Amino acid sequence: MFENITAAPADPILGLADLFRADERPGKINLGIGVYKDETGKTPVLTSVKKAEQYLLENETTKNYLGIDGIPEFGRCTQELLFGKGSALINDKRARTAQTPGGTGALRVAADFLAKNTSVKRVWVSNPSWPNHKSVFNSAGLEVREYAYYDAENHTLDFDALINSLNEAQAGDVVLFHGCCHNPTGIDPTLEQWQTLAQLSVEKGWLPLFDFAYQGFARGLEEDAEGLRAFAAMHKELIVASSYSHNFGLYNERVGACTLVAADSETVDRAFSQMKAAIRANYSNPPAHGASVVATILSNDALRAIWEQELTDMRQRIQRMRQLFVNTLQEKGANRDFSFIIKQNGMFSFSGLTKEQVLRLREEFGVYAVASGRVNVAGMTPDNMAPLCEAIVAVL
Amino acid sequence: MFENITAAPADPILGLADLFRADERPGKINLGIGVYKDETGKTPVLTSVKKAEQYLLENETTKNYLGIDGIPEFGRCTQELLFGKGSALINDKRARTAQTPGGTGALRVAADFLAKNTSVKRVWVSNPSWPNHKSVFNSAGLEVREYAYYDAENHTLDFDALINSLNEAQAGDVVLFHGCCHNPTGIDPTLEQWQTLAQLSVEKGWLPLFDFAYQGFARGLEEDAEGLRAFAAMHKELIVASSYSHNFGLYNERVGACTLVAADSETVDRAFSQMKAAIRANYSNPPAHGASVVATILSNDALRAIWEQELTDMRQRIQRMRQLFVNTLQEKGANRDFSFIIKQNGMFSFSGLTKEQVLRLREEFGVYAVASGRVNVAGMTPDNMAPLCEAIVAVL
Ligand SMILES: Cc1ncc(COP(=O)(O)O)c(CN)c1O
Ligand SMILES: Cc1ncc(COP(=O)(O)O)c(CN)c1O
Ligand SMILES: O=C(O)CCC(=O)C(=O)O
Ligand SMILES: O=C(O)CCC(=O)C(=O)O
Repeated sequence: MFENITAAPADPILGLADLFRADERPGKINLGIGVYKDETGKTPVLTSVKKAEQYLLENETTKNYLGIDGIPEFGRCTQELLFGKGSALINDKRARTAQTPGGTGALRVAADFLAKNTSVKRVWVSNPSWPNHKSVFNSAGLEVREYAYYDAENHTLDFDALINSLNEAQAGDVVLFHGCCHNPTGIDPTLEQWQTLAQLSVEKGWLPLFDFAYQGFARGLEEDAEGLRAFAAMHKELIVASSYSHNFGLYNERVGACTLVAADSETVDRAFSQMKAAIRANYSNPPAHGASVVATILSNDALRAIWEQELTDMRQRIQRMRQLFVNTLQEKGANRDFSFIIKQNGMFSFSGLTKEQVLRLREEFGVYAVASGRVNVAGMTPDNMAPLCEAIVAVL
Repeated sequence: MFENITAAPADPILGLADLFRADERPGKINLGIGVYKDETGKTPVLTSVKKAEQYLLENETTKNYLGIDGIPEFGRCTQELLFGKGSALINDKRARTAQTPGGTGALRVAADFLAKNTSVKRVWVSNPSWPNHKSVFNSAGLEVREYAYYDAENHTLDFDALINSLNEAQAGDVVLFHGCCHNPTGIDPTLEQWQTLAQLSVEKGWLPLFDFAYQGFARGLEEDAEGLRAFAAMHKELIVASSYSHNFGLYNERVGACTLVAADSETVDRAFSQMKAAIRANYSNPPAHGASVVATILSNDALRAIWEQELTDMRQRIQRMRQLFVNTLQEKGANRDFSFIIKQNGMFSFSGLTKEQVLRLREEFGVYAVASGRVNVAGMTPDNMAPLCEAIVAVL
């Protein structure tokens, strides 16, 4: 049966890792990683996470199954984190959260729910987006279309081409919005633009799906949800899929959630049971550890405190490196204005380099970036900053 | 879009739980659970698990992502656990394991890989079987067909009708075999019968898919795999989906594996990359905690030692209760021979009770069973043994 199964293409993001590890050159740099990396070059376990993991070690009495929607205050706490604490959505009981294996697992869970319980046939995702988006939606048997977004010339969001491609895009189509720290461009709508997209979204009849994977990495935990919150103000129905893998350093524990808001209570409950049904045939019920650690930190004011500073330090380290990258570049001879690097959010940026410049940097130097020119600013440390910039300058 | 979404039916297994919790009667009993329960009535955390969870608390330096296939020695260790240590399958490098979110996550992962990379259109499952089987295969777009298995008259495996229904069942159809502790009947093929099914399996051209959820709960960790191992002797290709949820008491950490054995190395590698691709669009990579605990136990001869005794105790507790349930029944005045309860394995048995006897038990008494008459023997304690049997005897 398996005789004539063909190989499957290497993942754009994942496969570069092997190439790196395995190239075993000297002062080599990996900017193709999708993970935060501190000044030393490692991805530690947040102190507050470690603290919550001792608390659970001492206090857990059973490892019995969670419900299909997981841990209730994990639920609550992400609802308030997304929609703010006094949200009508929460008071009116219009949203329901299911604990999922990561943000990817929430995307997929949203995908089978829509694919089997609704008339959606198509999901619009930006050009560019995170590659694994086309795949979770195609594996559910949904057509993924692309709207415009980024300007390769001006290094920006060109809103005009974005809104124009989102014309027609028929009523009852799913439009996917990255809520902040757009992977890969790091370019995000302004609060005027989000408001426009919200207004246009109810006029046109689209179903928005926020992919929220980096809350807290742009300008702060509440400011990063203004977007989601402008849309939630004007819609009846909405779907949010978030991941605690970046802001909690909880990557391999698979933590995320798929929130459903519906027009009213009765409906979010009718619709969430069919969401439960999808989970029940996908992985049955969610992994407890990481979401226990996430709910213990967010509910204890001391641990939440520490965590917020840990998030804050991660956010400012990345802001430090965006600044120092355009400066160290300007200094070493950079031929081009790279100041757009500072306008952008979260960990990633399109450096504005050619597929052939990117291979120049891998083959001749140690610099490893994704062939799209995406560089992860988290991998730059004040230590590798000068060699790296010298390599980028040598290929410009 | 969600306005006119319909309710989704209550799960056969899960929905009874609520009915119980919420009935708030006195000395009520719940045998409709699907989790082990010790003498006191609770589902503890195995000591060896807890020991391994401290070890990781101290030693984990990062929570960075796992590969898509998860932890290598988690992989290796389940390969030797399934196929024994000197297996040719292992030595020839014909098997590949991917760490999944539970046994259900391995079933579903098998289902999408087969559905999208193969010619399978159909998976044969026993009558009866675990209800969530029809659904993980149906959610991947596969036809599930049922073969015969159990004799309601004689409380056994009638092999003749099982083999006759598995006739025709076209070449390249997937057949699902429960490796031991057949849920719900507890009836399992003898090693002469497994050898028959193995022989007939290569004559006919079926693709066997073993669901292995309870290894070690029948007669012992290797004896429970002779079956799988007789089929693995004679096949080129085979798929095993196993779960560490019952034998490690690691239910809510989602621990399980999807092993793929192909005719040779190169094909298991070609095929496994498409299995990796299946995962990569489902939940992206697996939850580290529970399978770190299972790799650390199984690799440390001291902790593995303790763990094996803990499994042995759970096994003998269940064997104790099967004996004492038919005894206490004979003594309390049981009108019927229930000796067959002792022939069966692992936590479940069909008590041989009517839907209307099972509702007498719930409505009148505190006894809660699944409407199929499935009772979970782990839910019986020497303490509730007499009131329970008194109720069963009252409805006989
Ligand atoms: C835009 C986007 N959406 C979802 C995810 C998934 O997150 P997770 O690893 O938590 O599944 C990522 C992470 N890579 C992402 O970048
Ligand atoms: C036959 C069978 N297969 C799979 C499973 C599921 O295992 P898990 O809970 O690890 O998904 C069970 C028990 N739930 C089962 O009885
Ligand atoms: O490594 C992973 O599993 C996903 C990370 C990623 O694709 C990214 O952040 O770009
Ligand atoms: O997967 C679960 O949560 C329950 C499994 C079960 O009820 C059973 O095996 O009978």
